[PDB]
Amino acid sequence: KHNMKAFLDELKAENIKKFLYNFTQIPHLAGTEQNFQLAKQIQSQWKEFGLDSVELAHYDVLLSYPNKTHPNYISIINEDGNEIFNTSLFEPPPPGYENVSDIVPPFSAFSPQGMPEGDLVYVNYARTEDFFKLERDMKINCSGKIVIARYGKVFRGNKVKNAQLAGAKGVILYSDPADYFAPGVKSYPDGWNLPGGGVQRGNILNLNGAGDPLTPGYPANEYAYRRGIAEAVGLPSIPVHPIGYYDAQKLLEKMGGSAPPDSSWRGSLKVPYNVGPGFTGNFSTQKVKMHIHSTNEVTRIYNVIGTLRGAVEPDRYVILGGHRDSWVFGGIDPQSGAAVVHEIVRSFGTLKKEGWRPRRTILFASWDAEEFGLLGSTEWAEENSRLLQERGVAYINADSSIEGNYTLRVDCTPLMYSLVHNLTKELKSPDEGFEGKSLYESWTKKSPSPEFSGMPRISKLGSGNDFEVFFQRLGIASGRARYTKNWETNKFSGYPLYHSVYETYELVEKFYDPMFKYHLTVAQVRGGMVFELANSIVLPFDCRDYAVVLRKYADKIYSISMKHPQEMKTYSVSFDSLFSAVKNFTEIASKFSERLQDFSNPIVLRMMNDQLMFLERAFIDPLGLPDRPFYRHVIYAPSSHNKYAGESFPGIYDALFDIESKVDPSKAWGEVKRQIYVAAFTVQAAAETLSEVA
Amino acid sequence: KHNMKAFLDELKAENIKKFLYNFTQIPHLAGTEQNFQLAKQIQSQWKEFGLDSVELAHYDVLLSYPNKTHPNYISIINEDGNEIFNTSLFEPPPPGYENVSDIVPPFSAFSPQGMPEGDLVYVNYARTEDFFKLERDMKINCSGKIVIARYGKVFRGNKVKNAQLAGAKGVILYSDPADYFAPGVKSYPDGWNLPGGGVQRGNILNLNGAGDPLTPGYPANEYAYRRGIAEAVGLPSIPVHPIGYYDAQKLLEKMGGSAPPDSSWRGSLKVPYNVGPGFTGNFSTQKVKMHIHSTNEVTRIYNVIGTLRGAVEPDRYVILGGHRDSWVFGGIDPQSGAAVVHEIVRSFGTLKKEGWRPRRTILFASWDAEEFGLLGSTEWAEENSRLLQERGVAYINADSSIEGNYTLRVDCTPLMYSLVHNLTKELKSPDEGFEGKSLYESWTKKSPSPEFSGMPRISKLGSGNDFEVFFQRLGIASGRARYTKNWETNKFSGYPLYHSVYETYELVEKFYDPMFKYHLTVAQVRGGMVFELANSIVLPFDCRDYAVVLRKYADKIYSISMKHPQEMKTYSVSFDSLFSAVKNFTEIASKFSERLQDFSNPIVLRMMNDQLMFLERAFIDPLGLPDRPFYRHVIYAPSSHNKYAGESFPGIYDALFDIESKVDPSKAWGEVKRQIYVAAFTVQAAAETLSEVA
Ligand SMILES: *[C@@H]1O[C@H](CO)[C@@H](O[C@@H]2O[C@H](CO)[C@@H](O[C@@H]3O[C@H](CO)[C@@H](O)[C@H](O[C@H]4O[C@H](CO)[C@@H](O)[C@H](O)[C@@H]4O)[C@@H]3O)[C@H](O)[C@H]2NC(C)=O)[C@H](O)[C@H]1NC(C)=O
Ligand SMILES: *[C@@H]1O[C@H](CO)[C@@H](O[C@@H]2O[C@H](CO)[C@@H](O[C@@H]3O[C@H](CO)[C@@H](O)[C@H](O[C@H]4O[C@H](CO)[C@@H](O)[C@H](O)[C@@H]4O)[C@@H]3O)[C@H](O)[C@H]2NC(C)=O)[C@H](O)[C@H]1NC(C)=O
Ligand SMILES: O=C(O)CC[C@H](NC(=O)N[C@@H](CCCC(=O)N(CCNC(=O)c1ccc(F)nc1)c1ccccc1)C(=O)O)C(=O)O
Ligand SMILES: O=C(O)CC[C@H](NC(=O)N[C@@H](CCCC(=O)N(CCNC(=O)c1ccc(F)nc1)c1ccccc1)C(=O)O)C(=O)O
Ligand SMILES: *[C@@H]1O[C@H](CO)[C@@H](O[C@@H]2O[C@H](CO)[C@@H](O)[C@H](O)[C@H]2NC(C)=O)[C@H](O)[C@H]1NC(C)=O
Ligand SMILES: *[C@@H]1O[C@H](CO)[C@@H](O[C@@H]2O[C@H](CO)[C@@H](O)[C@H](O)[C@H]2NC(C)=O)[C@H](O)[C@H]1NC(C)=O
Ligand SMILES: *[C@@H]1O[C@H](CO)[C@@H](O[C@@H]2O[C@H](CO)[C@@H](O)[C@H](O)[C@H]2NC(C)=O)[C@H](O)[C@H]1NC(C)=O
Ligand SMILES: *[C@@H]1O[C@H](CO)[C@@H](O[C@@H]2O[C@H](CO)[C@@H](O)[C@H](O)[C@H]2NC(C)=O)[C@H](O)[C@H]1NC(C)=O
Ligand SMILES: *[C@@H]1O[C@H](CO)[C@@H](O)[C@H](O)[C@H]1NC(C)=O
Ligand SMILES: *[C@@H]1O[C@H](CO)[C@@H](O)[C@H](O)[C@H]1NC(C)=O
Ligand SMILES: *[C@@H]1O[C@H](CO)[C@@H](O)[C@H](O)[C@H]1NC(C)=O
Ligand SMILES: *[C@@H]1O[C@H](CO)[C@@H](O)[C@H](O)[C@H]1NC(C)=O
Ligand SMILES: *[C@@H]1O[C@H](CO)[C@@H](O)[C@H](O)[C@H]1NC(C)=O
Ligand SMILES: *[C@@H]1O[C@H](CO)[C@@H](O)[C@H](O)[C@H]1NC(C)=O
Ligand SMILES: *[C@@H]1O[C@H](CO)[C@@H](O)[C@H](O)[C@H]1NC(C)=O
Ligand SMILES: *[C@@H]1O[C@H](CO)[C@@H](O)[C@H](O)[C@H]1NC(C)=O
Ligand SMILES: [Ca+2]
Ligand SMILES: [Ca+2]
Ligand SMILES: [Cl-]
Ligand SMILES: [Cl-]
Ligand SMILES: [Zn+2]
Ligand SMILES: [Zn+2]
Ligand SMILES: [Zn+2]
Ligand SMILES: [Zn+2]
Repeated sequence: KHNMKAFLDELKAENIKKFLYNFTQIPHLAGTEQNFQLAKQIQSQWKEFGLDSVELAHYDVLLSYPNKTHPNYISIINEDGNEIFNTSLFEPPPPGYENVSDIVPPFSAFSPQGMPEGDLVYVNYARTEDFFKLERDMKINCSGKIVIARYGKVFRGNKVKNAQLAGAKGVILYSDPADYFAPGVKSYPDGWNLPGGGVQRGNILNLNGAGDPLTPGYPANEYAYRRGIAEAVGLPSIPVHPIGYYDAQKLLEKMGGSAPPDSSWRGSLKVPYNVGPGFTGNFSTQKVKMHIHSTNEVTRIYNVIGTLRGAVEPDRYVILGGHRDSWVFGGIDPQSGAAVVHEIVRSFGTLKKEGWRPRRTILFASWDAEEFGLLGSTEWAEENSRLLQERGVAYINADSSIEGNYTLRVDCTPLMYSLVHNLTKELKSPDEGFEGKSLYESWTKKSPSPEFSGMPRISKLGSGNDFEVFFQRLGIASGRARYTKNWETNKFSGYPLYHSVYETYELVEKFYDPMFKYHLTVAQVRGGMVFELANSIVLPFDCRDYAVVLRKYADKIYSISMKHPQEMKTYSVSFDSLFSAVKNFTEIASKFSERLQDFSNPIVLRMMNDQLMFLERAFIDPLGLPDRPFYRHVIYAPSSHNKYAGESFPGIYDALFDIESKVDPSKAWGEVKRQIYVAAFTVQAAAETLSEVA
Repeated sequence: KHNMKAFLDELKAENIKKFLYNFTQIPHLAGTEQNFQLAKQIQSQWKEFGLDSVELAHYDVLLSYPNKTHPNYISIINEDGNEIFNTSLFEPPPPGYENVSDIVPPFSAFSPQGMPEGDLVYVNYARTEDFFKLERDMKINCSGKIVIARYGKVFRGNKVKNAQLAGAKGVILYSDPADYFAPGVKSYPDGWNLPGGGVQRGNILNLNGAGDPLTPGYPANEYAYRRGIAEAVGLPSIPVHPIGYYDAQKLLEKMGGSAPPDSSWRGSLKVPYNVGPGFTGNFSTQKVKMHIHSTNEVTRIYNVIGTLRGAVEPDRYVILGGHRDSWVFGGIDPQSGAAVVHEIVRSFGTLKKEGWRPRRTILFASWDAEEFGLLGSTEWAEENSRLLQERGVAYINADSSIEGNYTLRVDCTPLMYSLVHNLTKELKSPDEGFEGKSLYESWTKKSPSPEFSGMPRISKLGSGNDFEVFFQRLGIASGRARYTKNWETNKFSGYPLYHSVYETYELVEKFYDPMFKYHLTVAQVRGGMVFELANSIVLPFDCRDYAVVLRKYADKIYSISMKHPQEMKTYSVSFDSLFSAVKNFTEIASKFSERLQDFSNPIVLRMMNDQLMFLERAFIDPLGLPDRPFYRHVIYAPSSHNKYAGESFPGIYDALFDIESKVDPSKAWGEVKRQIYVAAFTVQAAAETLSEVA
């Protein structure tokens, strides 16, 4: 038989291992010749595996690279101008790789050039609330200063935006062991911990969904008109560089001024963690100086697009996508994910050679330049927007398969909650102590839902990965899944060797998943979801699950507003219309489910599958959110304070944020009310797409 | 049998006459109690006629009305301040109506209040080129002056915008007999000509598709948040009033200054048509003074929405819509159209009571507040945007059925050219001398195509009527049709009694269409188009017809650019990518037609009908045109100089318009190139929706 169980049984742990090894021997940086060569390999093997067509789609986008003969580094300089201390030029390469070329040294992609000189201020994680504490409560002014911040808690792009608006003239980012160094485990190569010479690469853009900085709205094709650099989207205006904790100890050990305001400002190093500004008396005339010479340039990138045509609904698309570009070797991020995609293509191809086809079309993607701002996914979606919005059923992401070995992590649209629950009940747990039990049972036990007994935790989608254009711009139902670490004990700053040279095949095989059983479990979840979405006669979305979280989100935003009872009376601020819309959605969705359970008629079937497909689409507002035109979904956007986190009713949340500080309360509460109107209308319009059509 | 011929044969001239008489006995001004009463009548009769459901949809929108106890008028004042001349307070009412109440006096809807005083300048039709001639060639400065302009050639809203930007402090509009008074025909009530006391009402907004000035983007429902007046869309900033040619002769007869620059500036009255500024020497200290006291206020309006459910594709919508509100009696505009809609509903209802249903759903609409800015259609479409864009097949408009008695006028999307040609070949000509001939033959003979021998003229859609939100905002295929006057001899300023008290039932029955045979022909065209669109198994759109006009539009915009050969060399301005896209569209559309002619399979059928439905939709750009976010179609927009006229490749046209006057040629030619990029990309993306889907 050709059913889901045939599909699932053909996947093998041993194939995923082989592919991960094949993908991680050399660096595959976006825009380099070796990442083009890997794209041509993937295209050739996806055709051999059986897909009906496989093509490269290329784009010419803005990337960023260091200057090979003019290295980036930081100094302490004395009164006379001698550089008495210099940060490293490279990470000590790991055992066996000490002769590999083309390892890009640590840098912050898209930093402007400069050589600023001045006094240090320590700003903790550089969050919005950390700058409020500095300027409002401690009275410390960052204008004209170089800020040093530890990585962790929020996207590094938001840290840089926050430092810029406080008037900083440069930023220094470092990894503190309190966040990235765990209890009793050794540094690479003896364990999975971060060494004092290790450094986290990463871009520092604020794109808010735009894609290529030079071509917002349109694909970066051969005849594209480009903005000049000064009008480009999302570039930072001050120099930025990342360092390891050996180098950071040298820069912090001399800091004077105010004490840390409390113990949540202290890391793990043997230093006071004083806030500054400047150094203590003996070294009060010393200074910090940055040297940054990176350049921005328009470089070609390549997506691989494979197609497996549907037998019945060839004009309905189910997409499995993940990126292929890496900062260095990509042992976890992304090749642990791309190796799983490779095995999933191979199994669907096995079925196809025996004569099977799915009901709906499945599209497979190897994205480029994800690490430089989701550029490959976003340019392809800009090019194909009209097809994706009238034909796109769902998008399943496939970056890193593991960031731990404790239990499953799922973030998705409410429309897939029921699909995920049913599929994980039919899968075996790979966890020790759950031999012979379901993945549902082990996940539910190790990661309980906050709200409901006997259910597992499923989070909201945030951003910082390739689903952003499909979900928050186009309104296609999306999901992602991987193995992760324990929720208690989790500091939410990532795995220690994230975006480092130490992130290798050996990291994975020795310390994360020696048997490749977690990789295999994640391949069954991602591939099982794609199989049901593309083969089930009725789309596997449950509209009632949207109705439950919308009531939760409305209670939450109402409670934020109720902290200001006098202003709600003065300006006549009512949430009545939002709760009314949510009630109507609950009722109409309940009636829709009853009709979906009663009906031999394919037209009623296409009609009702189309109501299910366009329900996510219904939450899109073509005018976008305020000042963020490419974030169009009214229920979900990336937090304005942290691109990695999801925010619910983001229009209303942002109109309410820090409202008590605004100068014209009347105008600020007018905008709250406008955002309440937009959200009520949009929820009611979404509900009406599920009424009888005529 | 229940086929198109049964439908067409059930329509009767005598029914249309009766309904026109019923709709034109009293005024039906938007927002008044009598227009609400007519809406309740229409709803009740559409249910009796057989429709499955009929509902009122109401909205609270900004309208404008004069002050009953504080009349608008204009004066000539002397040195001492005595008003030596006063314009009329009302039009002399016609025979038999001299006791009807609630006739709104002449006014310009949405004029601000004021009483400005100053010297007159005559500006011809107040077009863009007339202000260029005044300021650039004649050196006459309109700053601080009251301008007087004749109606005709362009939408009165564009005239007011042009006067404002020249610095005028008020505007006076009048009807000149050279435009609105024809050869050897008598004034009402003895003929169809305009009397010297007649005046044209009309709004003077510049909405650019927004709808209700207070709620751009969202419906004006019960909980809507409203902008304050100062942030409202499209309101004029100087007082404006309309007058008849007796009053205009008094204001022009004393004008001094420069002579008219040529005979195209002279009308028909016995005056010099001097441009000013001010009066000749004897009366040089006299002045003109306006008195305007109209008020803007939020008023409820009511659309009637009738539904006839489809038997096979109930989730596909074919819409027949036209307005019901009138300035006074609405003898032509709009009730000559609404009476035709009434008879079309009655005939479809006859078939339905004998057991028939159309294949697709048909929606019938009686719009409100069209005369105040397309407000009823636009608010309903804003409310129902998600349903209309995923389910809307086509929209057929139904305002005035006659503006003449010479031949047919059709303006529509290229996708309906073939449908119109085939339907008119099956219809009888009502023209004298074409007894026993087809409507196609008489139309083709009296109104030949400019391009192709043996074909009739079909124009581009412009704007100034209720199709604007469906076509240029949402991208639903649209069309309109009516009887009109002879193309040569046509001055393009409208029928003489347009928006006047003299526009009555008697006007129509005595001078336009005594037998109601032109009304009947127009009902067969509008109703035949709706019948084919809603019942034909394959949608009746031909994509190849889009491919032919796109090449024509590309040749046209290229020729405008080639007037500047040195600048095209300096800035490397190429149209190669646009011609490449148009070539690709021609080829892909040709292959699509071949597939459409070969295929018992309903899924292939739904798939291919969906490619035909979404092809118009494919020309929509979600970011809109520059500064006009609600004009989203990249091929067609209303002219920026004349809302009534259509412009092709409007992004490029406007970047090129008057480019030789721009201060920074480099920036101006950069924007031309950007607009070439957007148009090529959009044409190619549209073509790709017609490729095989997988
Ligand atoms: C959720 O669904 C329900 C449908 O079950 C929907 O109910 C609607 O609520 C509005 C109230 O905002 C109703 O509007 C009324 O319509 C009548 C005519 O049918 C009008 O006469 C009413 O106007 C008068 O009263 C107002 C209120 O005091 C005055 O301000 C106004 O000036 C008038 O004097 C009023 O407009 C509507 O009829 C119901 N529809 C029903 C019951 O079918 C509700 O709106 C939905 N929620 C959302 C957020 O959409
Ligand atoms: C209309 O349809 C045709 C399809 O039949 C489509 O043709 C495409 O044109 C572009 C040219 O803009 C081709 O792009 C090339 O792709 C190859 C790889 O396949 C590249 O190597 C080429 O790049 C090199 O050469 C460039 C030109 O000098 C250099 O600037 C560049 O730096 C490289 O050195 C080039 O990008 C594309 O392959 C064809 N596709 C085909 C034939 O399948 C055409 O674009 C369509 N028109 C529009 C407006 O879309
Ligand atoms: O340009 C961009 O938008 C992103 C490009 C690139 N993307 C990327 O590296 N993404 C990784 C890592 C995303 C960050 C992350 O996984 N964590 C791990 C913790 N997980 C969560 O915070 C988390 C967030 C939302 C959610 F619903 N569940 C868990 C994290 C958080 C804060 C700081 C540092 C790392 C991924 O999605 O796997 C980058 O972030 O530099
Ligand atoms: O607010 C709005 O947008 C419009 C509200 C109202 N709409 C209205 O009255 N529309 C009428 C009249 C439209 C104007 C018109 O028909 N002509 C008659 C000449 N016809 C054309 O110009 C024409 C335009 C385009 C085309 F493709 N074919 C003929 C005209 C033109 C210029 C000045 C005065 C009148 C209609 O569409 O039947 C108004 O214009 O005040
Ligand atoms: C990764 O696997 C690929 C595919 O097996 C290897 O590429 C093949 O290499 C052999 C020997 O050089 C050639 O005969 C084929 O032409 C290649 N196939 C392709 C490109 O599809 C590749 O060498 C492996 N890489 C590593 C680092 O082991
Ligand atoms: C997940 O599984 C449940 C339980 O099997 C499915 O719910 C059942 O669906 C059948 C078929 O329509 C109904 O007759 C039952 O009454 C349902 N049981 C319930 C709601 O308790 C559910 O549909 C599945 N979810 C999917 C496929 O998305
Ligand atoms: C226009 O036609 C309508 C419908 O025939 C007339 O309205 C009806 O009037 C009669 C007599 O007053 C009543 O019995 C009905 O209740 C009305 N029907 C409705 C409102 O649907 C109306 O009087 C006619 N108007 C004119 C001006 O002749
Ligand atoms: C208008 O009428 C023409 C002529 O009847 C239609 O074109 C024919 O359509 C049939 C059925 O598909 C073809 O087999 C013929 O070859 C066509 N003749 C041609 C193209 O010369 C045309 O389709 C009609 N237009 C519509 C329905 O929109
Ligand atoms: C790299 O640095 C050198 C200076 O040592 C400079 O001349 C060269 O142009 C730089 N490369 C760039 C900017 O690409
Ligand atoms: C740091 O580098 C600079 C430039 O190469 C050099 O002049 C200086 O001596 C170095 N300082 C130390 C302490 O090594
Ligand atoms: C911070 O310092 C600079 C002056 O060097 C000044 O422009 C800014 O206003 C200061 N802000 C304060 C003191 O709040
Ligand atoms: C893998 O599993 C073991 C078993 O608990 C755990 O102690 C170890 O830390 C895990 N490895 C990683 C990288 O978390
Ligand atoms: C109409 O005019 C009178 C003045 O004669 C004024 O008092 C009244 O308020 C006006 N009505 C309005 C502005 O609605
Ligand atoms: C015009 O009207 C005003 C105000 O009613 C009046 O004072 C004046 O006499 C009138 N002028 C003439 C010439 O009738
Ligand atoms: C028109 O007149 C006014 C002065 O009253 C002036 O502001 C404007 O610049 C003038 N324009 C000219 C003379 O071009
Ligand atoms: C109606 O038709 C006659 C016949 O040519 C024509 O002379 C007359 O002017 C027409 N009426 C109107 C209003 O155009
Ligand atoms: Ca782009
Ligand atoms: Ca509105
Ligand atoms: Cl992922
Ligand atoms: Cl019309
Ligand atoms: Zn990644
Ligand atoms: Zn990454
Ligand atoms: Zn009208
Ligand atoms: Zn009108």
